[PDB]
Amino acid sequence: GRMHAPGKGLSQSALPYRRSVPTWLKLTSDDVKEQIYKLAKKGLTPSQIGVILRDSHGVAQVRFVTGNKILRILKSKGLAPDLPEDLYHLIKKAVAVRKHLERNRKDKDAKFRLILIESRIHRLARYYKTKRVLPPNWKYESSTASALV
Amino acid sequence: VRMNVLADALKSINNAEKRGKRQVLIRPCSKVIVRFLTVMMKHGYIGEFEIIDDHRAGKIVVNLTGRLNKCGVISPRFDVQLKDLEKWQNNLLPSRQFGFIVLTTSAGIMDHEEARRKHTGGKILGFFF
Amino acid sequence: GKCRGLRTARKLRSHRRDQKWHDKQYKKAHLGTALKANPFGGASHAKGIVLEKVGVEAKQPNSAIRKCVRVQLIKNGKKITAFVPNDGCLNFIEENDEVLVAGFGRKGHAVGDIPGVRFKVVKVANVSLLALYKGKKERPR
RNA sequence: CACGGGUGACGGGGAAUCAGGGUUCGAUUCCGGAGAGGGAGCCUGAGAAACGGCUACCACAUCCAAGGAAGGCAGCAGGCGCGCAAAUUACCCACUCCCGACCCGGGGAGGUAGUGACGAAAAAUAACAAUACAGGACUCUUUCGAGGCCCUGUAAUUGGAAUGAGUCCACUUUAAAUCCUUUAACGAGGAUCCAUUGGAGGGCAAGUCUGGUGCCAGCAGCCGCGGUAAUUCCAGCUCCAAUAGCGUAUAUUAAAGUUGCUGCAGUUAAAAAGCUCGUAGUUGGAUCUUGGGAGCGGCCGUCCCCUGCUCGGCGCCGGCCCGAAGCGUUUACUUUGAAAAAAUUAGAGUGUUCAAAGCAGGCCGCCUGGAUACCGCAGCUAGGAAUAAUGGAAUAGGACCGCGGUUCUAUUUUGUUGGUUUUCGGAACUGAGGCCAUGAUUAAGAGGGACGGCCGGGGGCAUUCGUAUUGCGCCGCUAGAGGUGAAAUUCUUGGACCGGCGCAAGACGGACCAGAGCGAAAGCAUUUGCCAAGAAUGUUUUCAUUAAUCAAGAACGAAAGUCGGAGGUUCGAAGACGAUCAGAUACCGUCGUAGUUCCGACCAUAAACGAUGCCGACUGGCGAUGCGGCGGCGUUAUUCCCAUGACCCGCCGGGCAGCUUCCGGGAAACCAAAGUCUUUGGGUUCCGGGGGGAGUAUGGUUGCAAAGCUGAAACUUAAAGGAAUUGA
RNA sequence: AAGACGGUCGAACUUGACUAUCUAGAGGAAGUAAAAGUCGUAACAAGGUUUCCGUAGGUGAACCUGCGGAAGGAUCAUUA
RNA sequence: GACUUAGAACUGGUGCGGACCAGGGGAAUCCGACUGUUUAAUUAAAACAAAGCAUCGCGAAGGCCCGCGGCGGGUGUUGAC
RNA sequence: UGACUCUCUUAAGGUAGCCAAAUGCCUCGUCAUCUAAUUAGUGACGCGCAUGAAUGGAUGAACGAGAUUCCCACUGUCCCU
RNA sequence: CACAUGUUCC
Repeated sequence: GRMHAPGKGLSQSALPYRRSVPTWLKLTSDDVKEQIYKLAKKGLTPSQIGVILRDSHGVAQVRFVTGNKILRILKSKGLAPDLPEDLYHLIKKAVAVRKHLERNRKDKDAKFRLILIESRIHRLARYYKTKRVLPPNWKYESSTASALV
Repeated sequence: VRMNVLADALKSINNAEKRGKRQVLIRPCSKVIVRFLTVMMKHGYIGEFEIIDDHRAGKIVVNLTGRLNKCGVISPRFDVQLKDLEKWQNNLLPSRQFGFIVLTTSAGIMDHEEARRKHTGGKILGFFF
Repeated sequence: GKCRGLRTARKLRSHRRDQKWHDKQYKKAHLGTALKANPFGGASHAKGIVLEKVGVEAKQPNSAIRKCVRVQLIKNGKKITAFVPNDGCLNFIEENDEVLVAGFGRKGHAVGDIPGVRFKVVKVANVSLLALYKGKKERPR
């Protein structure tokens, strides 16, 4: 049940019951963290560290091996980005639609599509206001959002 | 979305009772529902239930007997005084011989007879007979 | 009701307040226009002055001539085609005589065979028309 | 829901009416506010902006000698007006109290009467016996009929027995009276001492009685009757409903589950905005303490504990037991207690002879009563910790245990007199510590985001192709060619039509094309390229409640229409012409403006339909189909097979659908939702109250205009309408 | 004491504006209710041009036409 | 080192933009949009012009018109905006 | 009155609009208003001698030393000098 | 190719 689509699909991850570390994994908590610190140093959003670690490094979940999750580890060392990843990719998507709308202003379908992200951006903006991860006077401004990638 | 949890559990087992299923599964497990199921079992309205406690909101399999007519839910949870508790069961229960209105009190969750014994009111939860 | 929230009392009360105005009985009793158009103005009975006697033709299949009187009020000045109640009573009524006029019983709706008359004569010259028919009273002349 | 407007609004206690909930009213005896015709100002007085006090203006009104003076009944009466609507210009301080210098005077407050079918309570208009009869339970009699051991009723048949209404005296009553009660005497056999009000086709009880009337008079709330046999009109008989009451009008309540919180309806009867986003508003996943022990009764039922840290006595040998005071997350909610005017409401007692009423009363001085209940909603206080909220420490200014130094300070003390510093009690600050089990629930068949391979007439830009149509050029041959039901309007030796070769223009995208795909909807179909977007699937990827519906507001929005340009092939509103017809100003045919085609702006309306709002769960199967993924014999391509393509067999998620049946529902048509509904409650918007008037007038707002949004009343009407059956 | 001066409260008067209600009005366009009126026959049977909706134009009149939609249509169906 | 603005009190026979400077106003009808121009010496206007609107001709050996004349002239130091 | 119908005629028989108008003879047309009294003015009626659509029709915000009607104020225009 | 229309009660 998407909030900006009429689709009611059911496709998501399903963790196994056991929270114990896999028997094939010999990497300790700090060795996973320095691998995480290596991926975060070269530039990578916490979604992608979890992706490639289960592909090549063979870890099941970071929360079961270490004491914390991926974003929480980066927050402890201060390697987390200035603004969260889901708002960042929404602003990046909103910039691309607005950049496309500059040339193709006849694209009424793309014009309608633009409000949906700005609707979705503001929902994430006021939620992060209450969690105090953003400044209380932060506001998504469309003209100056192109500076952020 | 799923606003109330007890309402979905009670209607799911009422649909199974109308069809007459031997046992029924409800998808959420809550403390209120477990307390709700224990109220009906001491009176023998249902067969013996069990919960499947995974690492999420668990699933409850409730064995069913044929003694259930309808188990409804009252939303929202209106507070019930001791003065009009007779008025609540007059227009909700079928008769005064049977029918049970369960409602949460500070002493716990129990039917309307036991709330009269302890002389404690509270907010209504549902009705079942 | 549709909404069943625990604090939707102002939503439920406003809906019942607004939907009451769509009821014919509530809107009639709570508007100044219905009382303005009523010649009685909420009065059960009223006195008027006879200026002429009018014969009213009848409706579909049942066809006859109904005897009516054009009654002009003293309190408002309006004119009412009031109906003479019983048989052979138009000989009792005379010109320029005060009459006690009430409704007939349908409360603002034309009654039966007579088109557009909601009013009947009760007393004439402070003498009851019912006793005039019964012969219990005689008109002062 | 501010402000403003209306109020046919003094407010409340309360009244009517209801199973439950509600609706309407409250001018009116108790409380509180305002006023004395409308304002305004003031003297005195403790207390007035007093008016049975003044001062002015306004409006009304009075006497006058014409100079002047003087008034406020929304106080009791009373008069006029107004009305549908409301009493005596009576008596008295004898009760209640009030005021004064006061036992003594005063009170149109008040009490007592008069009028008074407001209304309520009690309750007359008769009863008994005998004769004829119509008969009922019994015995005889196969019926007929009999006696009445027991009766039931009828009849201006007869007979006495008892009282009131009234006449009427004595006493009582009361300030004087009056009424009631008691008391004598009268006072009723058609007990003439005479009960009325509506109706008699249905609802709705009760004549197919009699005569007159003849769609006239009229009856009738509604359906309906009357036009010469009226069960409905007018009279008579009879009967039916209530009974000193009944009828009618108006307004309200219940019936109304036709305002629906309880508790309505929204596919077709009235209805879900064309669709989407969207702040208020409303509703919101799971998860943080259960259990044990001492006792009693026949595994079950019941009580206590899992609370911590100044002052005294069962006191006992610094410690223990007990009592008292204080602090210990906050609420909503539940229980309790106080504070909670009376009158009224329910209700205890009480023979006002009963009852409405009232608070008394009963026993040979006493015994007693004059209770009790709630006061919601609001506020205070006290037990509880389920449910519903808010919060704790994760840059630690986190919680405890000792602290070390700094600043001021209550000081008890220096025997007293005086300075100082500290042990000392308090407050604050700064640094090193020790200790925590050192502080992170979950990752929702919730949501958001990332990623992988796809997928799709989704959208925009550019490019390309294909006939066909129209027009033109050339050639050939021609007398007809178009068009129709039939003809004509039209072209045609100046060569029409037709065939061939080309050229140019502008539309459109057939067959493939499907109960198929995409899109929020409108809508989307030649090839290719570019740009951005999107659903589903897969995921042991990330965040962790970020969610659902939404007024105000905003985006898109078929066709038609409008304004600027470009272009106008075909079709084609208007218009012209020829047919048809009684007429065509239509249907048919030949032309043809606007338009239909492209770009930039308006317009925001559709049978914008699934006539079916959106989110979440459950409730039978069956075969298909689209996408993605998974598994598997096998046939077939690259060929050189693994893997990828095309098939075949299944499984998974939703995507459009279909078939089927007694799930279930609905008035039915029919519906896997239109079910999980009188066994009525998952959440949240919009919207309807018989049919017209009418989407009209007016007002507001938008638009260049057309028109778009909001949106009545007067008045009229007893049906309109939906589904289904049978005839025609 | 009368009285005068200044200030304050301030009834009320004149003038002007705004607004509420009622209301005349030449002329004009509506609705409702009769008619045994006149003209035609739009719709209900394929109603003799299938019906209906949105938008424009025209016509004595119901109506007609154009464009785009819906079946509430007389088709749930038609084939390699 | 300034000029300006605001406020208060007092006061003159209510007089104070005291001379000078200095818009009468409102409601309608017809016409022309308007600014402008016009009969020097009777007509300042509704007349003319004006932007806007709609036609016609012309792709240069051409449209238009001038010149008695010529490979003469202008529009044209122009080309369908 | 008359939608309607019959009929003669032309290339069409004036459509949308407007009017006693700067356009109407009859005419001082009729009605309402403005007045005590109006051949003036305004608003309607249209059988229009002889209105009417770029020989442009209707409209008319702003403006005009353009042409008329009425009202307040103002005054020797006048009473009456 | 045209087939326009026929007041009321059971």
